[PDB]
Amino acid sequence: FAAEPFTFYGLKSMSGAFASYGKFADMGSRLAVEQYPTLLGRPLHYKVIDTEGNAGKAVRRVQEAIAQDGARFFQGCTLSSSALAVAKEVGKVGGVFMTPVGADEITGKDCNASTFRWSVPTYGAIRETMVPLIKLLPEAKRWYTITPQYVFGEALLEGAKQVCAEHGIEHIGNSYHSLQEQEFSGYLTNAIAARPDVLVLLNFGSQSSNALRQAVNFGIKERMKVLLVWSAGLDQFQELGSDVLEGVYLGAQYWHQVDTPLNRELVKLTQAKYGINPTYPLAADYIGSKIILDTIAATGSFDGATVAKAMQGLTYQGPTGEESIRAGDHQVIKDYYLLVGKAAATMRDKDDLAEVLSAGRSFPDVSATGCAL
Ligand SMILES: [Cl-]
Repeated sequence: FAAEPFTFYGLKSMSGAFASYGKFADMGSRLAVEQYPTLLGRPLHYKVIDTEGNAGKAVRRVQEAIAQDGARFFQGCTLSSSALAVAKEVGKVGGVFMTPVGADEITGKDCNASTFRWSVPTYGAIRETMVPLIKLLPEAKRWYTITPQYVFGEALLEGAKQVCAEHGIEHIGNSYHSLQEQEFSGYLTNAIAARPDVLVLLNFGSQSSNALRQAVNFGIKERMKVLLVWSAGLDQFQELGSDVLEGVYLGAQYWHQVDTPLNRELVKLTQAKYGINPTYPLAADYIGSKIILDTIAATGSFDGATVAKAMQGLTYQGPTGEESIRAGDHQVIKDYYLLVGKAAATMRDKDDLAEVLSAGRSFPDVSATGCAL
């Protein structure tokens, strides 16, 4: 007679508009779980929960797993809305939830004892792109933003304005657009009229790809520099290709070419299991899942509250290098990157699409986050 299985739950947007993200995030968790055929002597099972990229669906599926199967350990979500909602449910039963989403609140006003987050949020993304770019481009004084009229976009814009004030450059204007907007010609001509030195795209996902592609086809790169603050890294770069990307400045959470102990391992793993290089969604869920399983293994405990406490202040090898979970706000302290798209001729392989120009840690003091644990 075998031991009772223990189940780890991946919350992934397997269907709907974010199916591609979910596919690779799921691949990431699966790689982590496969490294533990058993965990503390018990067979380790993985169960995917489809959030459908919808907060309501995420909550109901998590609630069912908690009630019916005694679920406690979760990793994933694509959307901040889903993660905020899920965080409350996991928090109520004293489980553990690690997420890659980017809303600042996850580790701020809405933090809880059960919830941890790997990605750098808007505060750091803005600072690790714009600040090093200002250093690279001392004569770039006039900065124009294009922003989705939505909470994540406004947070980025809020940050871009703080940086402009702090560093003596000029925010010369802004164009808002809806999350559904497919047409950017009008906002691009607004930018042209403003005569910027840098066009800053504060949109994200499919929309930023469409915006950037229109900007480039419009002739923008011949007139001014372009920065996409919040890019999806490799998988987005592959879709756009070097003709679009060449010379464009890009912010990202992860880059497969960075030489670190865990990244070397991860690249070998994805090459041997899927025949590809790791992308951001894959890497974020790989590490988020590995931290949880490693800490269960280290503590000898399946108790959520015990594992969560052990994760506070934990230092470990991660995809960006040596990373630590800050105890006070449950934020992973790690690099965010500024890259620039490469010219086709400088590429060594199909994935050699961008060059890292800067990497660094920008995080607020815990006392400024609103997180009170
Ligand atoms: Cl989601």
